[PDB]
Amino acid sequence: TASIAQARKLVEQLKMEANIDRIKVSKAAADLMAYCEAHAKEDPLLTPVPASENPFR
Amino acid sequence: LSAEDKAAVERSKMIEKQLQKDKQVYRATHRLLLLGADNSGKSTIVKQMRIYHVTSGIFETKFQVDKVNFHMFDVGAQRDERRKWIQCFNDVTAIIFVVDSSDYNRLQEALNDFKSIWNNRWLRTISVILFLNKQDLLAEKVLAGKSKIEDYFPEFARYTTPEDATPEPGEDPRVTRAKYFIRDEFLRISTASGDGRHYCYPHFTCSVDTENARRIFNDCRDIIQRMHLRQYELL
Amino acid sequence: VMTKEEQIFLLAVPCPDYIYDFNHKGHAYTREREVFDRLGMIYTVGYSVSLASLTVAVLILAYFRRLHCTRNYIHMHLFLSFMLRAVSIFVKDAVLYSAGYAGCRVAVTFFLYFLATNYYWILVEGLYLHSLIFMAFFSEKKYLWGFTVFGWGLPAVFVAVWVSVRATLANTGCWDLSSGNKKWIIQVPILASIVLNFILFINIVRVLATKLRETNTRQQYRKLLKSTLVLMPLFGVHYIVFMATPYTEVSGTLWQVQMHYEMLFNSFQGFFVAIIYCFCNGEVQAEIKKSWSRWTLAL
Amino acid sequence: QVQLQESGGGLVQPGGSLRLSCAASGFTFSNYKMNWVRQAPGKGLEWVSDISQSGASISYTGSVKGRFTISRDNAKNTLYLQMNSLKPEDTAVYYCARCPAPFTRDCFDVTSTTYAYRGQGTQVTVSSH
Amino acid sequence: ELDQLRQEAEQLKNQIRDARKACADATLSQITNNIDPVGRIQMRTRRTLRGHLAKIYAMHWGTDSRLLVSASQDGKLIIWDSYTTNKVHAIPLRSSWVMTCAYAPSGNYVACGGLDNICSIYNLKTREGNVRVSRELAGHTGYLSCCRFLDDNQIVTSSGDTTCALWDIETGQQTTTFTGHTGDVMSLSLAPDTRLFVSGACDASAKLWDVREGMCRQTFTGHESDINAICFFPNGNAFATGSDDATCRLFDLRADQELMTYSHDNIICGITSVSFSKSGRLLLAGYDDFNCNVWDALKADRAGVLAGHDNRVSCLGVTDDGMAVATGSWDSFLKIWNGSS
Amino acid sequence: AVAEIQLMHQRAKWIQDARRRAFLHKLIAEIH
Repeated sequence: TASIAQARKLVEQLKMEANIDRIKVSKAAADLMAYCEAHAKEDPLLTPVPASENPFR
Repeated sequence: LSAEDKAAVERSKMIEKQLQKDKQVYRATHRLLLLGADNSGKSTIVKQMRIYHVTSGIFETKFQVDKVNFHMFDVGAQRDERRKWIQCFNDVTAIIFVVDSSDYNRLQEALNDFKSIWNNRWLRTISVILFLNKQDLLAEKVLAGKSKIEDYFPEFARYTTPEDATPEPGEDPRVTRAKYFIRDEFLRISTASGDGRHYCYPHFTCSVDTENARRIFNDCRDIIQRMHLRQYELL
Repeated sequence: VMTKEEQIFLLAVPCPDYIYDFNHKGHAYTREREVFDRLGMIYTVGYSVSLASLTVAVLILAYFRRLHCTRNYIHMHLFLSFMLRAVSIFVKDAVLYSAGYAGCRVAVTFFLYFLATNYYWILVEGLYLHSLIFMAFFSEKKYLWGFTVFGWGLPAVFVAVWVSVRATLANTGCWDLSSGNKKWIIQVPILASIVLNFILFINIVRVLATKLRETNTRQQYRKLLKSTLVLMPLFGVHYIVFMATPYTEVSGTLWQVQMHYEMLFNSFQGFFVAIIYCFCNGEVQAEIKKSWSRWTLAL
Repeated sequence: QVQLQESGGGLVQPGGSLRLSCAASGFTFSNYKMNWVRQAPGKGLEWVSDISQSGASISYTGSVKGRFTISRDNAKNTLYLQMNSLKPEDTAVYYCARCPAPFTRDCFDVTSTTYAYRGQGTQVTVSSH
Repeated sequence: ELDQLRQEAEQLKNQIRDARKACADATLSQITNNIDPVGRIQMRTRRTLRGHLAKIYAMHWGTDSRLLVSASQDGKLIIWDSYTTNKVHAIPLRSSWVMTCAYAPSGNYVACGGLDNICSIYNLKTREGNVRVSRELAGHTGYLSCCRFLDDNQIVTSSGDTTCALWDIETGQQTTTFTGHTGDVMSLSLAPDTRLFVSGACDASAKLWDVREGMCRQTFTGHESDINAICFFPNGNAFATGSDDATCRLFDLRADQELMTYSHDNIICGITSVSFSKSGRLLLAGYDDFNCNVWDALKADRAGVLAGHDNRVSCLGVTDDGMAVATGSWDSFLKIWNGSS
Repeated sequence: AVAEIQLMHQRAKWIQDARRRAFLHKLIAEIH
């Protein structure tokens, strides 16, 4: 059967996934907040666009 | 109006008339979903309806009965997990669920599948046509007497033949009792929930009988009529 | 008959001498009102209530675009026919009450035409309901133009024929007065139509039986009775109750009760139909609830 | 991660009593419907019994009806299965399966051979020695 | 042998969980409490698309945010002009049961697929102006659930056979195969640079894959039920997943952990389609309660509700410039929603 | 017989008869 090969492949995948550098969640959250704030003024859904510029009239 | 805008408008009008013709064709044609186990005689029914005419993924068969077109769809190549793609068939006219009545061991699996498809969230308003196939095999198995349904289903010991039964004149009473026990076992599950929004049509199929498609025809007709009776709140 | 027993009775005139009464010597130089007024008030109030309910129902149905369908289109046509019938009856009452004027004939013709169209649309409702089972199921379902033509042009054609016959034959002032059997030209079709509709009703009931016993218990009979009750106003069943009664004198017992029954049931038929098919309907109530919820959330 | 661990099994004499326990973590136990599946040697998966969220509706298959009792404890977040009057034909591996969707009355792929919302299961061998 | 491998896998899973716990110091909601709340959001239906005969299953926006492609179970693929509501093309489909559709970035090709397991791509810029079947892709052993174009000659498709494929249009054969899922793969989202794509399967799992290399990078199992929809954050370092558990979850590729959870007691039905806005500040998710909810991506609060669909919302798409949001539903009506001042 | 048509015909017939009856009564009151 292929159960042994599948298990070995899963073990290898877990081993290769384990050896990765993980950034702290606080830094990633801060970066995401900065990205959202930087592009906040460019979001028509967040900031409504006047009908003069909006083509969906 | 601009010339380009006028050309766009006339092209849209042509597309609209093409869509109207397609809608007229579509409304006159009904769609059916075939379901059943591997050991069931679904392939025989499909072959009969194809020959009489009256990777791949899905198989489509077109047959015309009484100047009415029907498109029947069968699962060709899909995995055992059916919890997702079944939602694609929430608007079909009917679901023909074929059950092999000769395999007592796999009868519980058929009952579980029927209960799962009957209580599905997106299949609440879809009627299911029930075909108890392999009637001859079931009759031969009952007449043999080697295996009894009592061991598989203890409730068969206390079961009694319904008064409204209509057995074949040259049919053994034991076969009639067993087939009506299976029919009532399916009917109890069907009537356990549903509130009358969808209906079940249990029919006995010999997998070679020609009437089956006609039966579906009649069944579908009834469904449509019932649909109309649900538009006027008559049911 | 009419005011002609004085103009042509100049022979300032001695006694006729050929009449047993009116002694030859010398020379010639409440309850019905009460019942008429009561019937008039009853049917006027009923038609006003029916018109208000039907126009409210029409506005509600037209507001929601999702409800637009062939069944609702036929219901809208029936409601419009009822409203036109009520308006024509009100106009006729205003004009005739409280000599060959054009307005008299125009009002009479409009009233008769709108009544005929209302009866024909009542027939068309049952025709479409019966077609949905036998004709439509498993066959093209849309027949809106055909039913519309049958319910409008044919009543118009027969009304025009009756008007032409009246103008050619007698044309005696106002057309309210009946002259011979000419009135049957209007009475013979419409009543027959009702009979046909009644037959359809029976057939519908038969269908309403044959399916229920298939799906099964006294709840089956309860649902059948409810369906019959909600379908009775649509098919105009109450018409056949007193259709068989011929013309009767005003000072009578059968005539008075027949008139009361008609002026009550026909007046309340529109109100009952509006309530059944626009207030108790599940789809209409659900759509109204959704619209109200969206309006409250938006506000 | 949604996971279920099963305990109890081994060799059991016919006609005896056995208790199977299941501990599920990674999801709300009170929200999903629970099922028991068996895999016999040389045979495919077959549905055995199921219990709803509140335990009001509990159903069993006809093979073991009146013999196995399935219950749940939401406070301790566990599932219990009492088996009595065992038979040699019951020798199989038991899996505990979870309903694929919450707040639904239908189980579609519980008996599927590739279903992911199930535990590893435990072997129970009803043999006489 | 098998027991030792299972124990080793469990130990590796425990080590990964310990690493995730160690790298997690503060919750996302803890540090987002000092930002200004978005507040209530109200959007009106600017346009309504009518003409389809069956339920709408999927839709995709074009690059110019002017033409969109809509797929319905009636066997017709309709191109809609969002401005003038005029129909551009009505492609007849050989297979009526179509579950997904895609629009090429160049606008020259349109893809579709479904229960037939065949990816059909049509050319919209033919010499005679008549739409014809440009290419048919075969090889999947399951229903095609989602397809997305990468360029004029490459496409990435996902099917129910727990396998994703990379197809070359010129050759018509698979070039890269992605495997590792246990449940049916529902949807995938392409990164802005078209280098990585994350796909969710029906096992409460979402896996990130590299198109050029062809192996999994990160696996997230924070959900409890089958994940139906997935969207990619504009920055390309995060994504969101919606599942049947009435809960959306935000995951970060670099943090390798869930960022925020979007759920409420009043909502208990499944989630069908999710998408982000242009800036990612708002997450729009369609539910089975015949509407959609717009959640604040940072404070995990229900910013707004979009209602007006008579059936469940199946597909939700946001234009590249964020002008409007197109929501398709099973009632055969596609509605365009936008805000105004 | 249609109810509305029969009612209007009877009312018109009564009006025509009653105007004549009132004329006859007012003409014969002076005589007798």
